[PDB]
Amino acid sequence: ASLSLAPVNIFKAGADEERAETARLTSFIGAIAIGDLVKSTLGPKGMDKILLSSGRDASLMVTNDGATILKNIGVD
Amino acid sequence: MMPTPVILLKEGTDSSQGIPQLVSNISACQVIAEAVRTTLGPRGMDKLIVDGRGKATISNDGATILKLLDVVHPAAKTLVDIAKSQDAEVGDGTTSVTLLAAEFLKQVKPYVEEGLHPQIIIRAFRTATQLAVNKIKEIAVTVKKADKVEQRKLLEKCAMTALSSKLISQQKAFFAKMVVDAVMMLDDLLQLKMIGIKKVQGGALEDSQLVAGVAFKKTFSYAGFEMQPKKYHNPKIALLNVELELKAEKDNAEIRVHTVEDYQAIVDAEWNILYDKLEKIHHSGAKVVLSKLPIGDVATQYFADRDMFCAGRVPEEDLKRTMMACGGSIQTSVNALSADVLGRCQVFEETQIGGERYNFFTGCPKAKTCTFILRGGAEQFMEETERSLHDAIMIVRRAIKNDSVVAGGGAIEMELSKYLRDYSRTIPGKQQLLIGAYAKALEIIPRQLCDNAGFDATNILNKLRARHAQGGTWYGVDINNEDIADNFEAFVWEPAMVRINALTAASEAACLIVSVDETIKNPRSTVD
Amino acid sequence: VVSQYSSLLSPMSVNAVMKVIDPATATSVDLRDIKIVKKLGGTIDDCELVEGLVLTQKVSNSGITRVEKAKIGLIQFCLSAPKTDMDNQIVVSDYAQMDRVLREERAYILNLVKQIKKTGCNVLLIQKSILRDALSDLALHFLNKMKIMVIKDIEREDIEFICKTIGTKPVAHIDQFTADMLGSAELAEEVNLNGSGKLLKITGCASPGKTVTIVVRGSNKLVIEEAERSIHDALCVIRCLVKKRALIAGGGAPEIELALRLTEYSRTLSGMESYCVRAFADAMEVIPSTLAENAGLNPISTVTELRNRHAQGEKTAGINVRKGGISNILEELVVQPLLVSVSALTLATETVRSILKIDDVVNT
Amino acid sequence: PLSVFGDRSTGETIRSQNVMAAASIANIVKSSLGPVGLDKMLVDDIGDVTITNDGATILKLLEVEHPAAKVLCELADLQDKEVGDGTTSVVIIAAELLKNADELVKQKIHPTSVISGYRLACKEAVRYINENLIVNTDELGRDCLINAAKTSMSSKIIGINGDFFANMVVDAVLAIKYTDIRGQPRYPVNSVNILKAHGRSQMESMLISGYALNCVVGSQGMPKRIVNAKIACLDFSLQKTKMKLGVQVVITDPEKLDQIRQRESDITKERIQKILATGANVILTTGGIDDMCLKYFVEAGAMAVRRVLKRDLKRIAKASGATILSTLANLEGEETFEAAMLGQAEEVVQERICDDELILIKNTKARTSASIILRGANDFMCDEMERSLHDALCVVKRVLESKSVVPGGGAVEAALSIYLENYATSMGSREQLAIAEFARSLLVIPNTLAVNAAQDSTDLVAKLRAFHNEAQVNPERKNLKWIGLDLSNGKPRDNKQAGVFEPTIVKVKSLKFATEAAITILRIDDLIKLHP
Amino acid sequence: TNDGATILKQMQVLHPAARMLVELSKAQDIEAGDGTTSVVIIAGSLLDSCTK
Amino acid sequence: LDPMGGIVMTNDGNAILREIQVQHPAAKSMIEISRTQDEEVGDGTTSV
Amino acid sequence: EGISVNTGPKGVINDWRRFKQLETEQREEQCREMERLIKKLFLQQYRKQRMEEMRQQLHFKQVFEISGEGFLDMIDKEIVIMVHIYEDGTEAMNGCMICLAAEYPAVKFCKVKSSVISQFTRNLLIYKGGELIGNFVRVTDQFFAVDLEAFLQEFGLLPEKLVLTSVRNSATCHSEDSDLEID
Ligand SMILES: Nc1ncnc2c1ncn2[C@@H]1O[C@H](COP(=O)(O)OP(=O)(O)O)[C@@H](O)[C@H]1O
Ligand SMILES: Nc1ncnc2c1ncn2[C@@H]1O[C@H](COP(=O)(O)OP(=O)(O)O)[C@@H](O)[C@H]1O
Ligand SMILES: Nc1ncnc2c1ncn2[C@@H]1O[C@H](COP(=O)(O)OP(=O)(O)O)[C@@H](O)[C@H]1O
Ligand SMILES: [Mg+2]
Ligand SMILES: [Mg+2]
Ligand SMILES: [Mg+2]
Ligand SMILES: [Mg+2]
Repeated sequence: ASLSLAPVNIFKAGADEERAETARLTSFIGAIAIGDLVKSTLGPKGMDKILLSSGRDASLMVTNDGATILKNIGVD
Repeated sequence: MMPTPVILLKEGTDSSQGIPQLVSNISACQVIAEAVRTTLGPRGMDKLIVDGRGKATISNDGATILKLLDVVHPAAKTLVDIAKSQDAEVGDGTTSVTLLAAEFLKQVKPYVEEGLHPQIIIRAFRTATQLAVNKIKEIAVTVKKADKVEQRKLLEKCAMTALSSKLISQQKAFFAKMVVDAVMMLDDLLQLKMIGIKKVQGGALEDSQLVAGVAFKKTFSYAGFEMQPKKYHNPKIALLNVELELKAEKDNAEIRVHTVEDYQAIVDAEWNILYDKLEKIHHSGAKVVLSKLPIGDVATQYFADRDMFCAGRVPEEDLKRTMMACGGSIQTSVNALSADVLGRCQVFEETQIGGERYNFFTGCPKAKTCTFILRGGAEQFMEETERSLHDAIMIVRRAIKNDSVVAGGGAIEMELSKYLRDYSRTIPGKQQLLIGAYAKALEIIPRQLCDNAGFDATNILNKLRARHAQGGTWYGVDINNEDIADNFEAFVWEPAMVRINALTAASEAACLIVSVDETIKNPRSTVD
Repeated sequence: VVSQYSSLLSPMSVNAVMKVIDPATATSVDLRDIKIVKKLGGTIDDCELVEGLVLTQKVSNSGITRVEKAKIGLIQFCLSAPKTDMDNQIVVSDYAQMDRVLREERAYILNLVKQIKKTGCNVLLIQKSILRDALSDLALHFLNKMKIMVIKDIEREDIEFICKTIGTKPVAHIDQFTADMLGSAELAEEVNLNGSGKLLKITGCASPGKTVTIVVRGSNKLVIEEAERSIHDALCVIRCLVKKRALIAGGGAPEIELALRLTEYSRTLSGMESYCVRAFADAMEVIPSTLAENAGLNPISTVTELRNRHAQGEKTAGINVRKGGISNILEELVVQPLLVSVSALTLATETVRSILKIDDVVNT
Repeated sequence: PLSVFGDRSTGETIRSQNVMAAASIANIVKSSLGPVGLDKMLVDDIGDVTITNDGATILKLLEVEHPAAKVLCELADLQDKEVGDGTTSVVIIAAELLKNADELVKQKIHPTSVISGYRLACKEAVRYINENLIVNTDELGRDCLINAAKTSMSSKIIGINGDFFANMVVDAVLAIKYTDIRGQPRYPVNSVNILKAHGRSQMESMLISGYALNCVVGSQGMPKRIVNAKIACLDFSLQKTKMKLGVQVVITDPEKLDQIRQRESDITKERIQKILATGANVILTTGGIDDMCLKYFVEAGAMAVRRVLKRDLKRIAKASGATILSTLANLEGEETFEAAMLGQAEEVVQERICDDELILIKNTKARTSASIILRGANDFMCDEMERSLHDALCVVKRVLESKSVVPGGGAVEAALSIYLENYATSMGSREQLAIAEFARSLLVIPNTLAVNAAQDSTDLVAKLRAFHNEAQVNPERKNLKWIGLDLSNGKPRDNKQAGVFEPTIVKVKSLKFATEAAITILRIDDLIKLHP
Repeated sequence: TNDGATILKQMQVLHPAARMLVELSKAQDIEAGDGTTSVVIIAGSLLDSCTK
Repeated sequence: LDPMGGIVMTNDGNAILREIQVQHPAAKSMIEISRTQDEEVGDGTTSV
Repeated sequence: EGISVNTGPKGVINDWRRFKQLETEQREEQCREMERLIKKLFLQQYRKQRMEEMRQQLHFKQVFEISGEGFLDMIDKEIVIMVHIYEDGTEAMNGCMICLAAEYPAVKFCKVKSSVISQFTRNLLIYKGGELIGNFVRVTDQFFAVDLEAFLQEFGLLPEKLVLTSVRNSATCHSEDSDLEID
């Protein structure tokens, strides 16, 4: 009997949970998305990415660095 | 009715009067009793109440359950009040009072509904209650032997009976022996504040212990504390109320100097004041220093350099308990630190208990206190263990006052019911029905015990009634054996004052409820 | 709830079943041959087993009731003015025809009623009609003048039951309405239920059919419905005796015997299937626990005593609520057909096997 | 885990809820019991006012939502239908039975044992009533009927005037007596037309030795009084003849239109000519009469009344010897009207009753019929008079049909309580408690009677119980069975001598219905209320 | 009512397994007529054991 | 002053009590008494 | 993305239906209100109307004043039903309904405010069989009881027209048990 799939509700409002297959699916989806994002910036013929900040500063950056690309993005 | 352009009372005033409001009051008292019925007996169950902030409270004590219930019915608040009254005066019977009061009201409800004058019912209740209290005082068993071993056994049995309804009933003998040991060390006033109760999470219930001394949690040790030795074999304890740190001499003090030499002199003077206090403490021969006020880092390091122990910000109650356990005196001034004002104990140790550091003062032959260190699996676990131990402690103190006991398990209730029925059989007849109703209501306790245990209540009640009528005084409900037995020989003992106060408070609550004919509720002000 | 009224309803149910089937050469019971009529008022002690049929329809012919030696006739045509199947109109262009229309309509109705009366009929049942008026005022007046008790608005679905009970053959055209198509009965009487309604009862029929009627009375509607359901359960039990004529003890005895024997059988198996069969036996042990519960008995001790008694060899040992213990129940006369326990076991196992072969739920 | 879209109350919760509902229904009507009872005023949402003491009426008018309350209301309705009296006592007894049964259940007594004890107690109560407490009315003469009527009309708006209303009721019931096949008398109450009209005091209520019609003659031309009346009762309208739906008039020669139109009314003209030529004086028809035919009736000097009620017409025809004629058609296909179809009354008049008129068919031959005209202060008072009068008529019918009566004022209840509490010592072990509680429940009637009079209910019921106990124990004190309650003075009284009687059927049916309703409610221990 | 089939059918159960149990009671009513409560109890107990 | 806009100007008891709307059932009873007295005899409407 | 959710909403079908019933009631009220709310947004001098007026006073109760639930469930169950929407020329309309109600017992004159039901409030609904047959809005543009009577009879909505008995005769309707005469 799963924690979320039970006749009695055991969580606060808004508290989710993902069991084996769903957790694996989400983890793999996130990892693959990150890897596909950073790649194509790899090797001598890699290309650059434009990062438009949504903040009030609206800072614009073009970069080929994986750390810089991954640092300045909203990840959930 | 009529509009009456200018009305008498404020708009929205609600009034109810007559027999219907009395019947409603009786029903409300029934509801309050039902809210706590199933907690009575060795088969009773706990109740969990969640407040508006989400905090739960798992409890078995009737007074606690009723207090956590936000009762607003004017008639129902009387049951909560009498439960609290019994809790304060005696400490046990907080469920029996509510059950008895509600049963009295239920028994007189049929007579109320047919228009019997409430004053008649009140007179009948008063007469029956005074007769029952006199009977209890008459048939209570007391031992006029001045035997210390017999008195100790009596206290242990009473504590065991008080404990055999809580979650610690499995270790009730061990806990009752420990409680009796605890209470016997109090000197003459049996002050509850002299018995410390500390709760430490983790550990089995059997890991809980009673300290023949004082123990309290470590209190925000400063830097250099870990360099102090953590065990002494005959320490002299300095109980102080002193702030040992560099600080302004007074809040309104001001220093006015016009020479750098005077500046240096003032700095060295502050340092010398602190070192003079510390040196006066050290030359007293003390090895452990406890202070109500903070002890600074400078003093901590100074004491560490001298192989001394220091602990500041000790709570006031803990200092008082250390005073009473070691035999010193709390000093606000260190100028005269004689040997008279210094505590003494065989062993002081700073050990660990379940992820917490505790200071232990043991080996105190002249100690007038103790300390309970309860171990449990959850916060509510230790809270309810503390509540159960509180009930046992109050029972033991009351028994210390006078060693008058009666058999429990409904035996005393059945005997009183038989006596009251026999008395009511010899009166003209208007009072006879009401006294018989009182006696029948007295049978609620064994019936509730049987219902909680899953018995067949009717057969047990019939057996008890036949046994009491044919001879036999201390026969009550035997929970384990599905049957009835002599509870006095089974060591199901209670102090007589418990039942005396229960009957008195239940009768007073019933009389107060019956005496009311009208309820008026004014409209609320400043609801916001 | 009708357990108190058992001495009245058990023989009633047995007679109701035995009066609609042949005792030999019968392999099933058609419960649609036992009509249940619910009438509010009175108590359940007033339930009856009317041999004939009971009609809720009221007698149109006011003033004539309780005809003896009735010759019931059932018609399916209409006693009103002539009307063809296709659309018809009568054109009047002269006052002579204007009077002749009424005269000839009256003559036609009178001839219809005279033909009906000539056969000796004295009770007439008229099927419900929706298109044309089934019973005109003139026809009712003529039938009343001939002393015939007229009963109209008979439902179409009740024709088969009425013809099976009384013995009447339906008539759809007046040319065929003869004496042979009349169901002779001993008495056809309309009675009142002490101010709680009016019931039309045709009791006593020459060559009676294989149908019975049970009239259920009660103080309130809910107890009446529950009495009807309980009587239906009793009839179904007797039917279960009719097919698969085998009787076993009740009182949880078959269930506990199943648990014991299936545990013993599981001891002789191996692997995981032994565990599954043992769990099956433990599950079968539930019904005796429930019977011991709800009765004030200690469930677990009672079940252990039953299991011990059955292991001793008492196949008929069961729970005795009257004595509050364990005793032989055949002496308490607690029996049920085998095709109740067998059916329940088979159906429950089938449903469990079906559910176990499910691994996902999809919302359409 | 149930996943049922609805609430669910189980066990003691639902049992106590059902007892609450039944007790509330009882307490609604408990104040309208016995001679010292008081009426209630019911005001609907639109503003209509209903002042009544009848329990069945109160329970029918009130909106009710709880199923157990609905059960008790329908129980009162059934008691009203089958008996006509005791519609409040049955509800009170049923509610008290539920209260005591639930109290027994709360003591871990199984409900099945309580139900069995209730059944045994009900059967024994009926048997004891039929064997010990019944009084045969044969030797009591006419005084028994008057006393039963007076007892039934106590606690009613016409209670004080019982001395006169009881004679009126007894005469009215005896007027409609008839014997059917197999030789027993039957009294078809509800065949007495009760007409209400405000005006003079209650003492001016009239018992018509005939029948009273709440209608008026069709036209002002016809006389309002005919001495030797030949009533002709018809069940068809007397208007211009319109051809049926299947017949249509098509004209190709224009000369026939006038003849067609003439016949269109000449048909009805000829029918009325036959009716008047037979000698008829009064014509009553359920259908209408247009002015054209009213003219024939005026010229002939005869009274014609239209839109007469069907039941009124049937009663008039039965009492006067007329035959209802839905059509004028003999067995040889002709329009005719024989003189043998005419009823006869020795006077038919139209009297003015408080600025309104109504026909009074007086002293019909071949049968005696009765009608009652009630005069009160206003409509509400007349309605309450009618309800109480119907109660009294039903009671007199019950007494005349079954010739046994029992003492009133709670004598039967107290005797039953004593006998049942004595007899309960022999049946079983827990049905002992059930029967004892049945006996205690039976005592609610004297308690309510006493408390409604602001008397000492406890002492009075204790005295009554002592009287009945001494009567049951002492062999030669069997004359104390009739000791009941005298609410005017608040002391026990010999009710058989005091003339306080009621039909045995009232008590027996009340007990049976109350027991069954209590069993039905008590059989429940779980409630599922699906969300609508 | 006390009839198991009537009780189960009267109240909506909203769950697939519960609905299959309802139809089980219906089938037992069709073939036998009584025992509609026992069959549902037996199926529930069997699945309860299936859990472990 | 009627709800229909007309004006009833009188000192007769029955008219005054007839043109008045009340909510208390006892007041309705009194109005009915006035009407009954007026219909039965036509006089003494104020006295009753 | 292609979740094809399995027993996900199933665990919350109870709450889903709990809100489903409430939204069903809300949409029922909205449908009843909105269907007419904004959808629409000498013989010549009447010699006989004075005679009709003077016959009208010869007869008293009042029209029924209805919340939204009451308006819904009064017309949902059980004849022509007239509903008058007023906020507080409504007095003349009220008087006309009062006068017409007595002479036509069949009709079901009643009134209700628009507050319990902002363009409609600032500036007569007629039902028959649960559906609106009357087609009149803002009757102020186009008065006494005869005016309303003629206005409604022009479109044939008022049923055609009773003597006054003593007070009443009927008590109950049930099995006859009428007069019977047997040998
Ligand atoms: N061993 C026992 N056997 C039977 N009854 C007992 C036993 N111990 C205590 N009781 C009964 O339990 C009751 C007390 O229950 P408890 O809830 O602990 O306190 P309170 O008096 O506040 O209800 C007493 O009336 C006593 O008679
Ligand atoms: N004159 C009387 N004296 C004493 N008791 C009476 C008298 N008249 C009636 N009673 C009792 O009052 C009880 C209540 O009657 P009532 O409530 O008026 O009838 P119902 O139950 O049909 O409304 C009856 O049981 C009857 O026995
Ligand atoms: N001139 C008079 N002198 C003394 N009394 C009078 C005179 N005229 C009338 N009355 C009395 O005053 C009362 C007038 O009542 P009235 O206003 O007529 O009431 P109602 O309209 O209800 O009849 C009558 O009872 C009458 O007896
Ligand atoms: Mg205790
Ligand atoms: Mg009565
Ligand atoms: Mg069965
Ligand atoms: Mg005057």
